[PDB]
Amino acid sequence: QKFNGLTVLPPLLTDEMIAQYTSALLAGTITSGWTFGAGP
Amino acid sequence: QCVNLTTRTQLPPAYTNSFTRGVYYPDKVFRSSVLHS
Amino acid sequence: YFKIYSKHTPINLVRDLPQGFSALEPLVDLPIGINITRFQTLLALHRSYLTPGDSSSGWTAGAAAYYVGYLQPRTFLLKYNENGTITDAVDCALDPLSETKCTLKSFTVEKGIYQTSNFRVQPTESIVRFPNITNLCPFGEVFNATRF
Amino acid sequence: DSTECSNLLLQYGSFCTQLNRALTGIAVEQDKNTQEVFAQVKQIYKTPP
Amino acid sequence: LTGTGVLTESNKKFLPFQQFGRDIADTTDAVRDPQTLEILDITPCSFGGVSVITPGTNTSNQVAVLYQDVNCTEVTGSNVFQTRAGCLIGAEHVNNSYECDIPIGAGICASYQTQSIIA
Amino acid sequence: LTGTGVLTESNKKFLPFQQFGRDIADTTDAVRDPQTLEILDITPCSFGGV
Amino acid sequence: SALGKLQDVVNQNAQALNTLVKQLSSNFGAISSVLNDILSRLDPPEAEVQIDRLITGRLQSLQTYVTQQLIRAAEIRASANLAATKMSECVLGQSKRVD
Amino acid sequence: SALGKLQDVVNQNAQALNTLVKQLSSNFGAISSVLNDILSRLDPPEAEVQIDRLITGRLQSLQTYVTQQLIRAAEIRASANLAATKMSECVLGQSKRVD
Repeated sequence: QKFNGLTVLPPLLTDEMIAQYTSALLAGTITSGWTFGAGP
Repeated sequence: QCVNLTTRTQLPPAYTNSFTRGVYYPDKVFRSSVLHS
Repeated sequence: YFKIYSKHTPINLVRDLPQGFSALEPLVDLPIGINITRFQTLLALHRSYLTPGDSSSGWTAGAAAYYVGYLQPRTFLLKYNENGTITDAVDCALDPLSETKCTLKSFTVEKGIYQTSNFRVQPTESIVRFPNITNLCPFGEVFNATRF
Repeated sequence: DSTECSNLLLQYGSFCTQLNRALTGIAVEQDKNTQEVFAQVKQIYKTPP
Repeated sequence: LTGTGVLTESNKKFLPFQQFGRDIADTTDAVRDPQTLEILDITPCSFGGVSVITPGTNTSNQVAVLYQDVNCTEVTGSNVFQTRAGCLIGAEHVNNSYECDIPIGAGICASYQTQSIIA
Repeated sequence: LTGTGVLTESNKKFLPFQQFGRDIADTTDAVRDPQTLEILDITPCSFGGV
Repeated sequence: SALGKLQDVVNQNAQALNTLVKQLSSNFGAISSVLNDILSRLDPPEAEVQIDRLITGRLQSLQTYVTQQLIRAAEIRASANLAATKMSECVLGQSKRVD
Repeated sequence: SALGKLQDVVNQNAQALNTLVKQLSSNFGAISSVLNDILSRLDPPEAEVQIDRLITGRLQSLQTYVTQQLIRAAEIRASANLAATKMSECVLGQSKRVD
């Protein structure tokens, strides 16, 4: 909300991108287990 | 004395490009390897 | 004070000013103290031929060229050498990139994104709104009365 | 938007530049925070249909 | 009452005695003009911040520029690219997608590859 | 240049018009003699804590 | 509201900004809190001392906000470091650490 | 640039300590930023009013630096605690903690 000198910058990652990160993490921990965070 | 020569030549001014030019020491100050503003 | 800086360089370039950077260093500082607004160079002219009454006949002007730039109040980030000699400079209000160089105070910048300044929209007109008088006070009943 | 104020403000040195540099540093740090939490996966895995 | 900003009609009402408004912080956000007795809106014309993208002067002297938070119908012309973080001037938006090289904001990244600056 | 410190002679270059040296953060570091046109240093005479 | 931890950060930041903007309506000891009015009915000699009174107060009010935002960012960063540790050690693995 | 995390601490400390020095050349509303000058051209009745403005300005510019160093030292201390934990749990042992 811009009044006088006050500015809000956008986050670099949009909420869709963060949701995609969490979906990738959660689809990796289901199909592969703990193995995807330690190698292939 | 005072002879006058500018009879009629009234050519429009011609311009050229002064690339990185006319930079002088704007100080009495010696400065070692520094980038001063 | 009337300040003069000079730098004398042997050039090879065809017609115009060269491209290499070179720093002018002052000659004199005369305490004149007068106002100056206009100037004019002085030339050396040969008298090639003489027609009896002209006084303006054979004034050849040799072969030379001279330039007149003008100084403006600007911020220049300079580069001093080890010996104290200026070697490079950049503008600030030239473009956004010279503004970057000025803001970061270095002659090589590295990849990224840098905030340099701000910007505001400028007002266009001044509109003065004072009581123009609608139901005016009865000054036409006093100053125009047919019977004082 | 008051030049009479701004010229008097320049007498205080680089307080304003310092405040802007402080705020930008914690603005970038917020993107770093989000990057370190969620972007912990190389690829984008999918579940089977 | 001197002041600076934009002017437009107000949809709010006054009561017939009222002279101006102030929603917050001592600043008037409306005026009733002296002669017409017509209410107006006062709102500040925009502003922002200027950023400059460089691929490193080791590689090129080429730049894009963000003007923060302006729907830049009010600012060049080298394929202006309006985005959520401002509008780029100097980079061509592409339909492709790569890893982030220089973060612009709101999912937009800039990079230098063949051939000026891509977003 | 109303300053304090210790003066030793300067072995550097000035221009024929220069007066005094200066270091970054605008601290004078070398000076010229107005009667002998000769250049000296300056560094602060010592301080510290006990 | 079980999301109170997330709501508190937003509330604190909004409150800090609201206080920052409501500090613009304080005179800090000058004849007014609006700058155009000081510049409109005082000559340069007698308005500088009054505009400076606004200058120091508003600068001090801005420093307070910036310092407290740095302190709050130092805490949000600790929370985000703990969140990254939990994502590494509990989503990407099975944790033996109790509780 | 592989040691950027170590270089940023040094650069931040140098930048803060440089801004501390460059605040010694600010008027803060005084006629001159150099202290003997206002001594050398105004009588003690009229000098104290400017020396006091310099005192407040420089003391505030020192308070800001000290507070910022206090904030930055906590960050470095958190990093040092993390480094001590890492040396313990990974040099002196073998950790099951993922990542």
